[PDB]
Amino acid sequence: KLTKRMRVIREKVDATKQYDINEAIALLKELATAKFVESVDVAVNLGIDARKSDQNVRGATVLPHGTGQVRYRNDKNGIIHTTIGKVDFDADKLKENLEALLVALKKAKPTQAKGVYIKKVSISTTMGAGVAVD
RNA sequence: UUGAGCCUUGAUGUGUAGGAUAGGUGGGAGGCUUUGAAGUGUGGACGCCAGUCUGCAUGGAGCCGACCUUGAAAUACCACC
Repeated sequence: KLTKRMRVIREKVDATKQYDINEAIALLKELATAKFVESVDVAVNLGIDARKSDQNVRGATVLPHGTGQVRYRNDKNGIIHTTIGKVDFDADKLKENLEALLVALKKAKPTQAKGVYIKKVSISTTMGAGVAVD
């Protein structure tokens, strides 16, 4: 299945560990080893029911460092995806992007949402491995 | 032993347009390749038997992304599932 590069992408990052917000921003430099400039996509598994139309989260947040206001909306399962800019942006720069997104999701808390909201926040680059933040 | 929760990993998913036994969504267009390649001998899993996956290796270093038909993009690539 996997090959020379794709194995090392999962060997560098410990899958069975949820890193801190100060750790995932700098570790993603090892994953991006492409010719071009990649971008970081954020996967947030919202604790909402996608089969209920009254709990849909829809909105847009302003990225302090651009890519650059982005738009987002969850799928028919519960996980919402949006980018927070390029990978060549500094680690502290992506720190500002990620925290502004997390507050934005909490600024659109559904009224009928019963349960813990996020329970897992994960980010990944274009050639990135599974990296979750606290 | 035999069931279930669950970690890692790996496969699975053809109304119909159709080169795809392509679920939604999604970031980006290079990955791939001599940390030993396309095609094939032959064997296994799966199988709605349509066509994917895949052990060894002669061989021996090439394959392929937006492009095109689609409501959707190409497990070339990854992430959440």
